[PDB]
Amino acid sequence: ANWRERSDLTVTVGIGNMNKDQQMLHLMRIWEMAQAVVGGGGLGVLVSEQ
Amino acid sequence: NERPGKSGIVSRDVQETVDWIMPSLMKVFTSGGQVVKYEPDTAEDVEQAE
Amino acid sequence: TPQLSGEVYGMLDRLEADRGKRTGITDRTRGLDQNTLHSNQAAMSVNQLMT
Repeated sequence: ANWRERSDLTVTVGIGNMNKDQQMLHLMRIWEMAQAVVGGGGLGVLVSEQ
Repeated sequence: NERPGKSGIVSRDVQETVDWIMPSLMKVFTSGGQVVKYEPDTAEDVEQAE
Repeated sequence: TPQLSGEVYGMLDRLEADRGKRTGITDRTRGLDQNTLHSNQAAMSVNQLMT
């Protein structure tokens, strides 16, 4: 279906999860948050292996 | 502003510019496949968007 | 002889930076550390500032 609608907002400083922001944000903040969740935050209730 | 018997040096003010848009934006454009994201429907996303 | 302007010597730095700016902006177009240390956190400032 033509759908008449298309978006390209995931490329740049827009929504755009660009490599620099993804690298820094993930590898620092989400790493710390995941270690905190695993350690004393919970394994079977919070963000789990799945 | 160039005449024989004197300096006729012209700066490459925009040569460097175009040689800066080439690599950075060429590589950001050719960064995996994040160029497109249809913002898919909730009912079906794998069959039509990705 | 007539006195030079006290910054012609530093004018080479700008042209050096420029023709590095063309393709080889890296300092000396080479990498060397003798006393400074590189710290690995996540691909060590990932992939050396993304190549």
